[PDB]
Amino acid sequence: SGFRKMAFPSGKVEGCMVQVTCGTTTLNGLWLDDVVYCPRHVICTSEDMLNPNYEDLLIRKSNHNFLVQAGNVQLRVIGHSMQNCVLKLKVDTANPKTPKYKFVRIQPGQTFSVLACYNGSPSGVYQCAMRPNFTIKGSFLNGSCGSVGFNIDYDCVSFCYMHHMELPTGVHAGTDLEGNFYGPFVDRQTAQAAGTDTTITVNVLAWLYAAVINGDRWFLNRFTTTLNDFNLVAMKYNYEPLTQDHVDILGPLSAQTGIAVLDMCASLKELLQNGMNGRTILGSALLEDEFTPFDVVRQCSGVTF
Amino acid sequence: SGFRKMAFPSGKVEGCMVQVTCGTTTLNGLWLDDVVYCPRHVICTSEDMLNPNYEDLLIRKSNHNFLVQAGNVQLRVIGHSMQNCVLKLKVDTANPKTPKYKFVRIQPGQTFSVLACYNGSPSGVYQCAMRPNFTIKGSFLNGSCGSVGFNIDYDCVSFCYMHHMELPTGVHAGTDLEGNFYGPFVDRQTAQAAGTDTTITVNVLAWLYAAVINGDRWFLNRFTTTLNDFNLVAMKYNYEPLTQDHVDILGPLSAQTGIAVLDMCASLKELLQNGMNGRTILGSALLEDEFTPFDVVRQCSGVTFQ
Ligand SMILES: O=C(Nc1cncc2ccccc12)[C@@H]1COc2ccc(Cl)cc21
Ligand SMILES: O=C(Nc1cncc2ccccc12)[C@@H]1COc2ccc(Cl)cc21
Ligand SMILES: [Cl-]
Ligand SMILES: [Cl-]
Repeated sequence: SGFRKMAFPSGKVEGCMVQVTCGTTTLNGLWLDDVVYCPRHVICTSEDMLNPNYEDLLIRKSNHNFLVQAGNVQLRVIGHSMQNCVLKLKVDTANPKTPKYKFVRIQPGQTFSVLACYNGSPSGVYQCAMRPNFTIKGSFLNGSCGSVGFNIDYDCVSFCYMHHMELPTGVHAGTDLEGNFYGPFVDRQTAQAAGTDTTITVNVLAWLYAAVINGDRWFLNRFTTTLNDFNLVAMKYNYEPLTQDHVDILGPLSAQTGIAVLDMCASLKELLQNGMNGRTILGSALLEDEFTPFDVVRQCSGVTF
Repeated sequence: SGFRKMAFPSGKVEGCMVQVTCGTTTLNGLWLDDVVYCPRHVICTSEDMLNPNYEDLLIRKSNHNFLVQAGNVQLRVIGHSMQNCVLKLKVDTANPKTPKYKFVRIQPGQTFSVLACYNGSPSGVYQCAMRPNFTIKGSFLNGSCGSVGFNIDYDCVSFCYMHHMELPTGVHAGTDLEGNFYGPFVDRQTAQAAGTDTTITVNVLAWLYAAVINGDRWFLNRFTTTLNDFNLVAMKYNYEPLTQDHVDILGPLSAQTGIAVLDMCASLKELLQNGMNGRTILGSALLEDEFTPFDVVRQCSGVTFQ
């Protein structure tokens, strides 16, 4: 019993974190095989950040300008290149702790674990979701750039996020490991803002199924709804539309609890129109949207890595 | 910016998790140097659990009755002893991945990270707190016994909890790494129940200081209170009494934000009376009590967002 916001065990990623220094700037790097990946803004001064020409700033650097530290050992940079918004530093030593891995681009609504780092040292691990507006609600201070987000599939680590910046509302923006930003953001000190966010409907439904599995049933009702009527309600409350794909994905949870997806949608509709009336669900007075259907099945079944 | 429930990186603990088997029972063990620590109830059958006599059950076992598996390698047990509710199995190989460590007994209100394991394999990591009734609100299924709780302040792992059982309300009970239970619980299947739980007041205050550091002041008021008047009101909402020790511990957060502890206590009294009125604090519609004063200082910026 119990339901917690749970992250993947971080050990396989901790053995890949290194410190990257270029001039006065220090940030984190990810060391896989003989390459260190880090945000390309490591080569910038604060004035360069106003309007940077990264190819131009980079041509002025040599291999020895990049200091890479792995624990207490200094790594030797033997090459450097840029791919989108990521800098790739070729080093002479392959990481003996390199896990089995993949680089994956995730979609909004998908969750991942973040290993927050400072000076190449891991400080904490937390779970979060790619919001529909492509930002993440992380917890990051100055020095956290280069911290990574990941999932573990079987024994393979899938790297999906690298941290680059904080927006004025305190939310965060970054790239996949191929350097492509999530969202309409750019790595430049210029006016940028997070767009209006929405709630991840399929994830709220998954969390309601987790509450039922844990013995919380006060919100259940005898009613059902159509997908079209539910989507008209969900639009009124700034909830993402629910598709037939989402309904199919919730199938196993629907069969386990005996509550059809559109039956749970009728509970969600009543919660949106009336509130919780002083009650809580899994210790929360708000509807939680940062657990996917897969996260719910994984936690309620004890899958190991 | 941001404020998240954050766990310590689990790598140092993952390299210690092993699987322990005795007959038909399988659970998790913690391998440090040449000793594997696990709950003593691994020697019990389900029928033994009502009134087990662990000394009588253990004297009947030999070293080769305990199967210890570390990854794909079978470890050899060369000795066994019991200390309180923990079984200690001496093995013929020291763990090469043993971190710098300590065994610490924590007090109610303290937080720690839990590495949930099944069959000696880690499945997830989450942040927990020792409730005032000595239970923990964990997420554990059958086979999770032996999973551990820890903190890693600086480079040393301080092990503080080993999981033993689930109570009828779905909450969890366990021991320190010396085998002493937290609370009036026993490793017996006799009728046992968690006492009435209360809210950890010093932790709610710490979390309100985190909200001020991150820029939110909507809940502050022009009032102050005495410590005694605050406690009379707090106990009516099932909040733990706030002691002078708690007031002293909140000193650094008070000095950083410029809000006196008894001034923050007056805001808490008003929140308990009025509720949030459709507002949230750090993304929550409830008052959070699983962040200590130390957790807030570790996670937050040293400069308040004025
Ligand atoms: O956002 C940035 N760093 C930070 C990241 N995460 C958290 C922070 C918290 C506080 C202060 C800085 C934080 C830098 C500063 O301004 C820019 C502009 C563009 C880029 Cl790509 C990167 C940065
Ligand atoms: O509680 C126990 N195991 C579990 C632990 N955590 C979570 C669970 C979830 C589901 C089912 C069992 C879970 C066992 C079964 O009954 C007893 C009685 C006493 C002791 Cl010391 C240990 C146990
Ligand atoms: Cl609501
Ligand atoms: Cl303590």
